[PDB]
Amino acid sequence: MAPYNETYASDYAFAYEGMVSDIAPADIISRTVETSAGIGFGKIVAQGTSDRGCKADVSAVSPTAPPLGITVRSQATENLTLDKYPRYDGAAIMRKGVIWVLVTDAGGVVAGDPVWLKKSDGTFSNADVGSSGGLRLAGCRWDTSAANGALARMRVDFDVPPVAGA
Amino acid sequence: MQANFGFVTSQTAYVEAGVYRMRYPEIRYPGLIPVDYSAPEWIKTVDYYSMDGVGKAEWIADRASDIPVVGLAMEKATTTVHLAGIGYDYGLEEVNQAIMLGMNLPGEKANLARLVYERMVDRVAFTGDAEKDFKGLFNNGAVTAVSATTGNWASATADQILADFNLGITGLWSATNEMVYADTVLLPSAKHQIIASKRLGNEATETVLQFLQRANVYTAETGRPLTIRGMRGLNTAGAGGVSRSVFYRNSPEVLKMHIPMRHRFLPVQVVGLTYKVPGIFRLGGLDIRLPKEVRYVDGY
Amino acid sequence: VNQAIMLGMNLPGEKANLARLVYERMVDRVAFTGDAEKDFKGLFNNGAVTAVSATTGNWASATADQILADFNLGITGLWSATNEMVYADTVLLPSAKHQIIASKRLGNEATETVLQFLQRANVYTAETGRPLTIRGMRGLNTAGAGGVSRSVFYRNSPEVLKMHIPMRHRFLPVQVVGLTYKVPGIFRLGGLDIRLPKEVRYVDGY
Amino acid sequence: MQANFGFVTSQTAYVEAGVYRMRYPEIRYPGLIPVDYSAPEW
Amino acid sequence: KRLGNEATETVLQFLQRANVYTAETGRPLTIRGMRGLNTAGAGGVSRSVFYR
Amino acid sequence: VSATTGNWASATADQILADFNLGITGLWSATNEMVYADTVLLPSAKHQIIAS
Repeated sequence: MAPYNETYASDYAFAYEGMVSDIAPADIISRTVETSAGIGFGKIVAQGTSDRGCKADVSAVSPTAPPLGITVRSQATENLTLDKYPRYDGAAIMRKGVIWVLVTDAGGVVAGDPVWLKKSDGTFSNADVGSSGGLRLAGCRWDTSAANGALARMRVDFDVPPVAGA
Repeated sequence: MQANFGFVTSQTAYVEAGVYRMRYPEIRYPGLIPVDYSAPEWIKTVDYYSMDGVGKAEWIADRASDIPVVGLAMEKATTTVHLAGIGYDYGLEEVNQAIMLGMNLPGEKANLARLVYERMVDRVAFTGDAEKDFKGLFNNGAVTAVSATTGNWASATADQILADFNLGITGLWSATNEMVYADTVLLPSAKHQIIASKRLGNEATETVLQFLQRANVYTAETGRPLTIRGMRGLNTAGAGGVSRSVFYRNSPEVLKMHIPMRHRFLPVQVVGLTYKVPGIFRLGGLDIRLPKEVRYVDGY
Repeated sequence: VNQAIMLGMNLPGEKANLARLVYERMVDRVAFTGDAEKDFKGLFNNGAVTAVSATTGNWASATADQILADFNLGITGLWSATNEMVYADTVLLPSAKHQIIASKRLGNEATETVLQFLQRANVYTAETGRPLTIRGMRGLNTAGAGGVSRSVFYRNSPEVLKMHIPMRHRFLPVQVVGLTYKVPGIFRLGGLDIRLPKEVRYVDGY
Repeated sequence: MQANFGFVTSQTAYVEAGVYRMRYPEIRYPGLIPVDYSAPEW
Repeated sequence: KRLGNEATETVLQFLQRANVYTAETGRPLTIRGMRGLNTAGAGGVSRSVFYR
Repeated sequence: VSATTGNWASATADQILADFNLGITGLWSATNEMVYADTVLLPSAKHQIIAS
């Protein structure tokens, strides 16, 4: 009977942090979490050192060492970390479907835009940062107009090599 | 006065039939607070759940495959329970001197112990004790209290009375983003008298309480009736020692009191010509869950 | 799903109910507003109907004379806009304004009857004997020209408004792909259609 | 609001049977807009 | 339109039983609303017609 | 207790009603809100003033 965090919303929300939207194709890949803390749901991941592991640290990704994919919302995750994949757990990375993610940009994004990754934190945006600290995920595009700090769905394809931007 | 337990009657005297017991105020917490007793007798906490779903609808085409999906989430919350008790005792020759006068001393003590138990439950329900932090209905600190529109209701005309009364219902309605209506109103008894004894005009001879029944916002928008009650402890419960009135919905889903154990007497004990009967009772406090459906108005 | 039976939750069965709920939500949103993707103009924002302002009426600090004049302005305007041929049957008002009307007395010290005396003395109920229906809605708070409240007067007949819904929400069998059960569900409807635009009238500024 | 299908309970605790579903406004289209279902499905 | 500022049990169409014609005699008066009278006046103003 | 500034000559009806209900409310509140007054004994002259 818990009425806390009641906002009396006009209508239903759109999605959650890492939920997918149904479509026939999806590469979902099982990896093992390597970071000491968990990994959030809609997040980018790099290639681990365990030959099948992944890390949440993408500060050193390059066109030669591209990022691995994006985690998905699992909803059965050990109930000790709130919404995360705990250490030593199947990660369920996705690299082909359409997924809801979080926007980090001042002016927001619109339907068809490039997707730029900020290597410092691992956040998605519309344009390059400008100090050799951003990559462009070459095969990727948005699918929703959204403001700053809101959820937008994007279409992703990680087999296309990334592009470095200074 | 005199606890000597016996009296002397005179040859030349007249005696009235029956004894007069001192009066105490009525009990006033049935029907105004939802309580339950289904909790097991020895519990420490109570839990309850909530959940919210999410989704969107999109335009599909033939031979396509992309259809939008829905989602879920959940939450949990808890409350506590505590223990208290009262019981009586008596000596040997006291009860024996009692029985030969046809009195039944043990019964007279059990009756009054039930009475004082009910009194304790009332005080916990409607107020707080500041020992177990059992916030009551009249002083809960998580609901919103607003001041009246300059209304003292003495030397105030009927327009101000009606505006002040409807202010609370409208404010509660706007606070919940226009979804729920206040269902019950609790006023200090003095203000209830002021309303019930003031007329509506020289040509409209009728009380402000007889017209307000069928013309308040709640009974005008919908067809259901509104219930107005005058209470006893609201004379000075406000912010600066001023009258307070409460508007709320009165559903088991907004307020809740748990009483796992009502009141029990334990087997008698004997020590040195005495008889001790311990009575214990264990009940948790009042829980206001939906705090946006209870409204305080001060200054009437 | 094999894990949410351990707690007795019935996950697949909880989703179909909420899908039907969001279904009805979508139908409502299409019926009463517009999406600007298929150009389905709604009832509250159709651009072919005439929208006039109120006669200097705010309905807060406004006496009963202004309230009555403003309310009957819509009916008389609908009568004058179709060359004196048709009558408004139904009125939709913002809910706060409905409160203001239902609570405020008739400006009387004599009997203090409510303004819903309008129920028996409006133009429509006066010329004829038929009653008038007044409702309070939800999305009319800022639907006006400059972000102000809007109210609607119309006739409520199947020859003025029409919405076709040939097929209702159904569910299709379950597709299984690599430890994931994908389940579709479809429906089909047609946008709202205002055939007589002179039989719908907008009054802003109440 | 979390998404884990799990909460840690205790032995000395009484979990209530019901669940509170978050409220949303009513539907309000039936009775104001004439709709028909007579046309063929496709 | 209403009748009083404040005591208003009836509409202005009490005119039906308090006009000069229905006051001096007992016969009723017939009032009609027409269509072509919106601008028939001298300078394009409304015109009303009284006749027998 | 004394009345609330009421003489009942050159006093309007509001003062009369307030003074009359003052006794009933005061008696009720003195018994801790448990019993009301059943009978009122007024001097005959004041009863005339009220009844006229």
